[PDB]
Amino acid sequence: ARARKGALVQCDPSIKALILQIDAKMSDIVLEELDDTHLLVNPSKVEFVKHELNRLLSKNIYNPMD
Amino acid sequence: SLKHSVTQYLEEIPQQVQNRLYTSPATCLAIYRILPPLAKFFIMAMVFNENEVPLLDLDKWVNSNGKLQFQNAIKSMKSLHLLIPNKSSGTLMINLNPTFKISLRNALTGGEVQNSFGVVVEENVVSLDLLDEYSANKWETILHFMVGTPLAKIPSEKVLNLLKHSKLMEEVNSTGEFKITNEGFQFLLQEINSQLWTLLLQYLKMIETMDLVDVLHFIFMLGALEVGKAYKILSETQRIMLQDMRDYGLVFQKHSIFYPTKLALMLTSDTIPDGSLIVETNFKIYSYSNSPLQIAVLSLFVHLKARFVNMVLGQITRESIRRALTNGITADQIIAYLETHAHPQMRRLAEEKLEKKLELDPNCKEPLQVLPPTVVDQIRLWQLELDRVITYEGSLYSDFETSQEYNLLSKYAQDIGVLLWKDDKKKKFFISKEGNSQVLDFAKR
Amino acid sequence: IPADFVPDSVSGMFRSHDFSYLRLRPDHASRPLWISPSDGRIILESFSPLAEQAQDFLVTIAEPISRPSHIHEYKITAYSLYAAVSVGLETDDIISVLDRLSKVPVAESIINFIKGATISYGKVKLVIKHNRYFVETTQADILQMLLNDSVIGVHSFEIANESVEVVKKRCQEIDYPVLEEYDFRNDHRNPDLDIDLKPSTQIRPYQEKSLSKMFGNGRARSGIIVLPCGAGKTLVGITAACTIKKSVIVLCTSSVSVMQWRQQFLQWCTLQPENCAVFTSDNKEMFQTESGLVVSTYSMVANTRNRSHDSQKVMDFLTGREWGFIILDEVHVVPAAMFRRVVSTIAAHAKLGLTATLVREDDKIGDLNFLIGPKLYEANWMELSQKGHIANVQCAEVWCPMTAEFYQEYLRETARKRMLLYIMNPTKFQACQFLIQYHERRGDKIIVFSDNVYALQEYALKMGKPFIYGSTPQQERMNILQNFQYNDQINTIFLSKVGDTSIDLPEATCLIQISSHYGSRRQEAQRLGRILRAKRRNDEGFNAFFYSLVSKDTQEMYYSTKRQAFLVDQGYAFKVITHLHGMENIPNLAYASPRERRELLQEVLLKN
Ligand SMILES: [Mg+2]
Repeated sequence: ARARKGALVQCDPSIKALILQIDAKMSDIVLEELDDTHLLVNPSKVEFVKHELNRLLSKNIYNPMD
Repeated sequence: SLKHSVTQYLEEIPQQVQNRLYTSPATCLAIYRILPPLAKFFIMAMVFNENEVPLLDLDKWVNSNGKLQFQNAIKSMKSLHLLIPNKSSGTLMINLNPTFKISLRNALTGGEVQNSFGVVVEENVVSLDLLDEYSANKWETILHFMVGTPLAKIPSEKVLNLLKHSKLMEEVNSTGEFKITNEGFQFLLQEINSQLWTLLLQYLKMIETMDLVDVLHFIFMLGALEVGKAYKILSETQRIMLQDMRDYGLVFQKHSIFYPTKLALMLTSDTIPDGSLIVETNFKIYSYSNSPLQIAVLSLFVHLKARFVNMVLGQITRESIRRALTNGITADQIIAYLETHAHPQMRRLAEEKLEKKLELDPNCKEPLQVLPPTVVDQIRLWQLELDRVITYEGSLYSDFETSQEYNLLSKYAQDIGVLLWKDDKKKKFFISKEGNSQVLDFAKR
Repeated sequence: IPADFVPDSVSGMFRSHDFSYLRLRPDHASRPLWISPSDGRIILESFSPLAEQAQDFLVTIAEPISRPSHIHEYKITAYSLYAAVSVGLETDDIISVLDRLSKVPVAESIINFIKGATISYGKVKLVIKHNRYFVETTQADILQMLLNDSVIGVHSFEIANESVEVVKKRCQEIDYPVLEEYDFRNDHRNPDLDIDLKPSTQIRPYQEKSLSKMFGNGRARSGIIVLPCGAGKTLVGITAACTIKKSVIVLCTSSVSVMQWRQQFLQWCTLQPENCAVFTSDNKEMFQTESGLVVSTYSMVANTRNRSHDSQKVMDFLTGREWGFIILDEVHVVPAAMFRRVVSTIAAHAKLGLTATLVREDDKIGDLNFLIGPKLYEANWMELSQKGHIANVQCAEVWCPMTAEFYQEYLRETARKRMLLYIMNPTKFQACQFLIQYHERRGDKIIVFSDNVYALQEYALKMGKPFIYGSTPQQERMNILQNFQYNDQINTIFLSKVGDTSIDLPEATCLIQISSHYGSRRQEAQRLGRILRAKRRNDEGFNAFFYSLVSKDTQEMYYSTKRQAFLVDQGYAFKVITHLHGMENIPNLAYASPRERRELLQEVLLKN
């Protein structure tokens, strides 16, 4: 008896652990986890964690070339 | 697919409107130029003997080597309502469209042309210094407007409405600016007559009465016209769209006379070289092409350095590459521009090594990239590192009873084009919100 | 701007950069030169007439930014202008030649840059009158400018001889540069060391040009020469000593290497070891001939804090003897604290600093302006590669996909211990297992470099193969290298930060790396110099292989790309290896078991 609305993104183990980091540096946003290719996130903060994903790979590479 | 898009629009146009379009010799000549060599051969074979032929005679004449293109020609010929295939006396009597037939006959014989070649005034002026230069000026202004650099001479208001309403150069008024869509980078990548066809296709798509056959016929005689002469100012709708395309820079009009520039011939047909760009593992640009337009279109995705008379130089940066990717420009669009701007030395060396490796093996234990990938695959691995994800947001179910029901519901969603994701191992799939109600109704039934 | 030049609509991003205001001459076809008015960055066309003749003066007056296949990039600098006017090439002849080979009218900013690059050459000269720096001038005219400066303390005077190093910098800012051009033949007081060579040795033309660099006048011009690895730089230095023919010593901060240059020296030269001597950590016995050699090490001068009296007597003896010329090998480490004291201690009438790479972690390479002088000669890597004078090498980068568990532990790890944690991914073990299988199937000699000596021992012990690190007994080390070189059955070696240098191994042909310092461009290039001297370099079908196992999704991406960009600047791009063929075709993959991955993570956790 469980069928609840959520945003399911096909993902990777690495970006899954990045989403858990998002939870670490600001908690209780992302809701539950199914596997490495299925996580469930707050549908209000999908774009918040999308732009946080953007600054995450910005911190990962940062590609200066100046 | 340009002639294919024209033929598709003509087949969307209903049969009697098409037959109205087949009335006049200039329109029939333009359609005679559109049709394939086989269909052209069929109509010129038929036009001088008025005998309805069975299809079996055509089958006897046709050698089966060109049978596929024969079927394409007769399928377009039938679907354009230009053929009359009826199985009278059991066998398929074939007939060309008679209005098309008589108008082609009058065009070939020089008979009744009704000035569909053009309502002439024949008060010719020089076209090299007036018509070509005015056309180059106005087309330069709209080209830099489509680049994005500021320029004083903006386009007209109706073509500004074309860019606003159409998905081509989305004038995002929330930002207040015209913006480059992916469709419009495709527009930029298009050929010159391809761009003209796209402009008229959008303009005819949104224009309504402005009679449709007036638009059709007037455009076909506009393509049929020649250069540098004065002509009579025709219908009213044709006259006001004539003044409209005068504001487009296409005709030099002295407010009844008008002087059609080189662009009418450009619409009729097309026309270490220019645009041959030396690729570099150093990612430095030695273009064999210089124009203010060239610098204007290359600045969108290249850090540039300086301009010389043929070699404008610069450097590809990954910031410029990501700038292009954030502009909505496809990596396929960027690399497609790179094959349009390939260079002869690297092309010769790639052909020699292509023959050398195909002498050895087709596989070669490496991915396939014929152009030198040290410029290309560094960008293309970063372009593989451009999107590399996929996101589903909305309704999602799980843990089905049987795999057959899973495949049935998922396959049904794929058939109606509302399936976004599936996974056979997890027996889960995602569908769009628009398709939710239809999938639920199918699930109940 | 000597033009009206209404700007392009997109010339705003040409921020003082649209240089089309200056006209194109009709001689743009034959001439190759375009001139930057502000930056001075200089454009050279490779497929243009007389570019080969003009490129010599392009190196002489300008520095080369880059020399790719089609369009070379140069840049005028005051350093190379000083080198050109020290050779002797007057301003109006230089201006006439460059405008005669310039497609465009020359910018007066660059012209007056050349005019302001006019020095008092031949006007200040220090002479070492038997370990006594007498700073002469050619005229009393120099003295009136020089007395305006007051840092100090025909006409010479007292200077603190250590302070000569700093007042050389000081006279570089007040623009009266001293020159060091030894009149050894007019210095009859120092005993000459007349030693020749054999006719069987063959001097290559770039080495001949390098010998012509300090011998434009015959006086020994002191300076810098940097050449690629394995270019016979020892033989060039031996030739330079054999034409200088005076008392001379050789220095380098190592031991095994210093004794093998002693061997190489006394091999090809006609000088007997009677004139030679050696002073290092082990043995401290000198020759007593009036002229000869003490080939030695920085070790014996960099430490005087705790030395034996045997050491003390030898450093007293070599300080007492005044030498003529000195050789500074691997000069990229000398400008540190105890290391450039060798320049202050040793007084020789001519200097030369030598290294494989003139790059380091900072701009203490600019101290050579006031340490060892200008740069005399350099060779080109692509030129010697395509001429077969050095190797033609395929360079590859191997991205190891970072596994999930080591990734999440890497993210919860502290910053400087993150390095080992990303290195300990088992996917790296699997990939290098298949690669060593494929290249020993190819029969290649494979070399692994790691900064962590423990991680290098981990990889070597997992492979069941010998280990080479910084602090092992020497007899075990010579046993391993004897087995590898002499024994054909031993072929694969795991090297480290003492094995990248101090040994001479041209046999290396396939190189892999897994770890280094943050910005060790220089140490990375010293690692790559081992396979630069691969002597199988003239036959077709030869392509030496370089690999680098980098763990993905890390800032090791940034670190590796920042370190490897120096080699790209040398002209060595790295091909893509991300998905490879045969990852599954090898039947065994090292810690392919997820429980084995967990146990390896448990081991690195227990150490952590
Ligand atoms: Mg080497």
